[PDB]
Amino acid sequence: TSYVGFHGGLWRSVHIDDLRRSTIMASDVTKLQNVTISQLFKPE
Repeated sequence: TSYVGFHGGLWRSVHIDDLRRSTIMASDVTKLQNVTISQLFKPE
């Protein structure tokens, strides 16, 4: 909160929460919002 933000001019403000890609969690949080924890383990 103590960081000044949306500088204009020749700058664009985008927010990347983690720089490194994770091969563990899927990168779409809504798919995780559909299912519950028991439904993560459903086999083929």
